[PDB]
Amino acid sequence: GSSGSSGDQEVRLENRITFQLELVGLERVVRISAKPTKRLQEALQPILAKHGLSLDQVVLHRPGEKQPMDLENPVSSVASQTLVLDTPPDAKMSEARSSGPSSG
Repeated sequence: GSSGSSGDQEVRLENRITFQLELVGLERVVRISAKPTKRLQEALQPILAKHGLSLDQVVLHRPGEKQPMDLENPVSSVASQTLVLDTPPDAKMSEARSSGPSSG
């Protein structure tokens, strides 16, 4: 047992930033590295094109939000906490394969 946690600080940093992504659909935390200046869409561009995804396919939005975050924003603003990825309800061309059906 025994658990804990630590805090973080926010100071100016002119260098490539990185962040984690929540694979809701999947089950694992991924990391994304890219320049801060760049946007969330331009930084994911080489990620979506490298993941067979798209900017109009995936959806970025922190854990416990109301609306999907704007990629237009610089990753420099998404380099602290872990984000969440809401993949589309359909994917064929992609790495790995682990999904199940559902009903109600």
